[PDB]
Amino acid sequence: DGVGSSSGNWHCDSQWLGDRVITTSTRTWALPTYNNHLYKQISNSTSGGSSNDNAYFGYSTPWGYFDFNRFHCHFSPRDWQRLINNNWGFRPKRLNFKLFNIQVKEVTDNNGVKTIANNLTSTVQVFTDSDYQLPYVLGSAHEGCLPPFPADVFMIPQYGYLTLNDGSQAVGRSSFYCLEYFPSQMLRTGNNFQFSYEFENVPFHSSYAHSQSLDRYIPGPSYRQQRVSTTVTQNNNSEFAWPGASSWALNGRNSLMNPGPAMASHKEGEDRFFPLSGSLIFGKQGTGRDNVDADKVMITNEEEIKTTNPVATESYGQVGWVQNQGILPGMVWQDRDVYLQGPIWAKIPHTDGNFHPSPLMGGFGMKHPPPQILIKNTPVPADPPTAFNKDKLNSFITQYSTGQVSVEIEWELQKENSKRWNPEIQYTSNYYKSNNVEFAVNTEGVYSEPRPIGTRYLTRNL
Amino acid sequence: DGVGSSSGNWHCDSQWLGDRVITTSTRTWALPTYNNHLYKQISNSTSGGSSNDNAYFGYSTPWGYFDFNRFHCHFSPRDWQRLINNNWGFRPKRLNFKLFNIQVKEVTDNNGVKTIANNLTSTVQVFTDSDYQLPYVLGSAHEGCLPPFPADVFMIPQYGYLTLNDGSQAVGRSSFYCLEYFPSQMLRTGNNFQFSYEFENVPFHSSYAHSQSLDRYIPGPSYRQQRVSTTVTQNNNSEFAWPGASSWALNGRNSLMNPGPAMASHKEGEDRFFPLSGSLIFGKQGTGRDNVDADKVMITNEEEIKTTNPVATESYGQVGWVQNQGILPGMVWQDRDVYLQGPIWAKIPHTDGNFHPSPLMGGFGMKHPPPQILIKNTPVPADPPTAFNKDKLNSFITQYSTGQVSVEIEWELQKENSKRWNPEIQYTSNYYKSNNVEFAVNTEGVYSEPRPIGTRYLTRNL
Amino acid sequence: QSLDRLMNPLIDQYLYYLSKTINGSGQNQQTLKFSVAGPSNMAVQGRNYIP
Amino acid sequence: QVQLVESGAEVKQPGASVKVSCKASGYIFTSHNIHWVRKAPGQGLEWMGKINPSGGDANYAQKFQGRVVMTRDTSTNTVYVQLRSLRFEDTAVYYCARVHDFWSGYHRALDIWGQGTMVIVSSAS
Amino acid sequence: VLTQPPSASGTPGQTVTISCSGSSSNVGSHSVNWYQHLPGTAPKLLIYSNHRRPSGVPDRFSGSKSDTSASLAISGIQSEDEADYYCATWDGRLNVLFGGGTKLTVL
Repeated sequence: DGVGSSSGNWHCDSQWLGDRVITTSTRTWALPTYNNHLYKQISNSTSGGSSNDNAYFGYSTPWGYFDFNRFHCHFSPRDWQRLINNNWGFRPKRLNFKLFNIQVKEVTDNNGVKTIANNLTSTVQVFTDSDYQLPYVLGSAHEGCLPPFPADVFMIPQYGYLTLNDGSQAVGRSSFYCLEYFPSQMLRTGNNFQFSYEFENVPFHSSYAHSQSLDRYIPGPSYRQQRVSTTVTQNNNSEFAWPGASSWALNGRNSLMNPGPAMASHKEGEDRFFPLSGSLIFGKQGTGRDNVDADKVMITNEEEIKTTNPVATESYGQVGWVQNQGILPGMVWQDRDVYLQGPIWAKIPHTDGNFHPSPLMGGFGMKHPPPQILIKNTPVPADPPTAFNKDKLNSFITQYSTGQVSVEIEWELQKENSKRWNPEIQYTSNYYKSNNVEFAVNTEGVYSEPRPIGTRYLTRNL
Repeated sequence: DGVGSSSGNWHCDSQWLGDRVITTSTRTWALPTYNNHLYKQISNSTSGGSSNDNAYFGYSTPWGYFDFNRFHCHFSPRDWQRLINNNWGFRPKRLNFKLFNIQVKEVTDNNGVKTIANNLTSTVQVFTDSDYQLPYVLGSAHEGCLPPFPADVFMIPQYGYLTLNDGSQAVGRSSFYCLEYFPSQMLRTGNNFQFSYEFENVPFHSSYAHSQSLDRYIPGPSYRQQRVSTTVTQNNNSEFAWPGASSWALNGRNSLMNPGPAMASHKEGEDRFFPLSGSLIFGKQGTGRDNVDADKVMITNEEEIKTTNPVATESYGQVGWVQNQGILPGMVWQDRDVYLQGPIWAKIPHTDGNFHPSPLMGGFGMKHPPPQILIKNTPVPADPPTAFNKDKLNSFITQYSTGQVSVEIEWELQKENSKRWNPEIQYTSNYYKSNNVEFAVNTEGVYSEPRPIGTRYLTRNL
Repeated sequence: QSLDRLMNPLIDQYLYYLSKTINGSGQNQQTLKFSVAGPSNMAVQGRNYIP
Repeated sequence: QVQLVESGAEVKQPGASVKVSCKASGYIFTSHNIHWVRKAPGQGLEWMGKINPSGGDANYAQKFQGRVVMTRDTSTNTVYVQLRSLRFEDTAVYYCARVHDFWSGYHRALDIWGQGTMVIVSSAS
Repeated sequence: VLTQPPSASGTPGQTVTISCSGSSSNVGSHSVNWYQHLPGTAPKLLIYSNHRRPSGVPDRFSGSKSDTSASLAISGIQSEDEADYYCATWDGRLNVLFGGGTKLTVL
């Protein structure tokens, strides 16, 4: 409405209603000025990697984009307990997203100082791709999620995209999207932006671990993985990190199999082996970027599916051994398990055909998944010179813009109907004392998550 | 409405209608930005053993809260004098809270001089826990109250809370409450905030001294204290302050019994003996934080309750002596007096049982007292780099925001019917000339209350 | 939480609790000294309820 | 381990200004304030004021309210005091210390100090 | 600003009570802390708050604070201990106020 009247209010709650849930979440955000207001081009060379595998081409744009794709954004570690213990599965229905209280600050840099002052009149552009015209980056499991802990204030990630390439050079088919050619909304310090969405009907996610093994039909497909041991004396003393890994190949470039079709981590009872590329390995809090050693990374395991899906370090059988196996008729399998830190959706690529589109890293695969939301600051040009020059203006006022962001998703649940007599496994905290509360802020002030959380606890008859 | 037109008006008044009262109060509050917008864990381990009973664990959030819980935030010393003299009993009915004229500031320092400047757009968050989901900290008689004197601009206290621990280390049954997790209205320089609440039915506070001594049904319960004689020579020459405590112990941890069950401070005629932890002890204006002389502090005394309640420094009876007596059938007893400086409501804990919940410091025990009202500045981040960063933003603009607060509480009164022929005891100031009128500012602008004021003056027949 | 620790760890009470009965080691040293019950010392704060 | 590092010494003749640098290594560096204590020979410690790390705004002292200027930088993780008008009177060893709360909201003290800094001010070349 | 004695005697094996005095606003409402300073080296925080000693500090050092006046008394002295001491305090705006140089002599 106006300068002094707040546009929209902080909403962060969970509302547990019958069979369905509503998790709203809010965050605060600052948006810098990316790429100095310039669409640019990037290859491997500008990055400097000379391999063919890592060759790429594409552009990197000013526009920012929001990513809530990760569970830990919407669910608070309480719920994701109450969510898993009590339920045989779920799926989303409706996601509602708002954005309000824009503010624009114009940084000024002096000889030794830079003072921040509001530029009331300045604006912020925002739009959402509802026709899925742009490339869709949310399916790569990128960084830049809304933070898990609401009092955090998260920086918005840049938007760039890869297109077709031969070496670092394009091909005529490689295409270049200019986002400014999309209609968007312009927000001064008083306006807000909100829309709603409807999740297209997907299978419920299956949260449960079969009590009864399949052989007590046939198990599902398998693609082997080199078995690496967290006891580092057991592992062969050779550089098998790259050569050992299985890798699906395309267009003459070998891409590691990450993680690959859902398979069990290890034979029952051996917990120290894991697929080399098979399972997601989340970084612990405080972990650096490069060459980290073992304890700084949590490692998920798929143990709950060891009944149906074959071990990823084992051969599917004999006929001579069979290292890979495609789908036979009459197979059964279960997909990979969604984690508190893991993704929520990805976009089924647009093809003439595909099989069992639900993505590998977990989550709900969709042919119209929730639109991306792109944002940028409409650049204020610095003073022009009094006599015309055909050039585009190369000097701008240094700004960033901050505000609030809030998102409300409605999850739907499936109750536990079991007549089992003896009690279940339930996920819980460990009463025993510790210098810190798990899943809570330490003395330093940095929020840490100790452990992943799977969704499979209750059991069903197979 | 807008930036330039005020969001409220200044009401401080009291309006005496029949048997009920409306007492409104309005003060100014400045709220700084605590903990750099960072929730953090607090515990004292100053030694590997630390302190037996002084060890604690908890968190310290940035939110500030409003404490009006004291009587002298609502009453002008006259309106109190009018209240105690003419009335037997009273009790709150409804409370109205209005919070208006938010004014946000931005502290920017340039070239060695720091200059404050209005930041128009920045917002302030506030909410009232109406489900009593947060820890209730208003019950502990903490400082940070609204100031007694309307012309005093005051500062808002910080909200942090404690939880279960063993030593200085927590245990899984601790819990970490994020306050960001509740829905909270955001306010800019134009908005206000208001809400009302209905007090649950509480027995009147009985303001009167029985005129008819109990022994002329057996007197109420008693838990003995040590006896200290204000005249020092009378006291034993030893360090008996802590050794001679009256202390109930829980989970291995000791707690001094302060004030303990309501008991008359001293026997008839002996006024120089107070019980050690028996009385509330209020400090005079300007009293030092530590080791202040005996006469820097005011000592409440319950002479009025002596007729029914047993004296705090003498044993209850003889069966050998009986030091601590429970509840026998047929006891009667009186409450602890409430004072002008002393608290109003203190929240009843939630248990499976309790007995006579009226809280030991005085006031109105309420399962559902007035909610907390939590407040913080929407964190506004300093210019984030153009290069995307995974980590959260650690640098914010300095800011604080100020404005007004009003509260209006409806008290219901109980008139004096007494048939007494001879005059009552009323509380009146002394005519004797003095350098400064009691209960008013001295020559530096320091509003100083010379004495506590109890509410028990009129009398009744037992 | 627990019944003794219901207090707020950040903010001193306005109640004063006697902390010393003597000045120091010696003779005729009786004295009174009062102090604020505060987060520094939490064992002595005046509390509402008792187990 | 938590550490604070002043730069090397300079020698600057009256009327010259000298900034000093303090490197905060081993901590968040925005949650704690940084106080500048000075000691001129035969004089007690003296407090030039503090900067609020994340805030960027400083609180100077009564005596030094005019001359002293404080600036900081998060990227290089260092903070600067600039004494614009050096005099013979202003000859001292400069310290940067940080407030450290010892993991408690209630307590405040300057736990970590830098190795040191000395400014020799005299017109004589 | 606080007023404390500038020169304080000492002898091996003797405690030394170091006095500091201040107005109610400056020290009454604020906990004094003591810093030990050796010339040519950075100051050390002996006592933070009225009666507490940091992990680094030795058992002998202590602290006794009362209303305005706030003292310090150290035990089992050495000339290896002998250096300059300070009385630090916080006002309402939290300006830090140092009392003055008190340096010992051990002989």
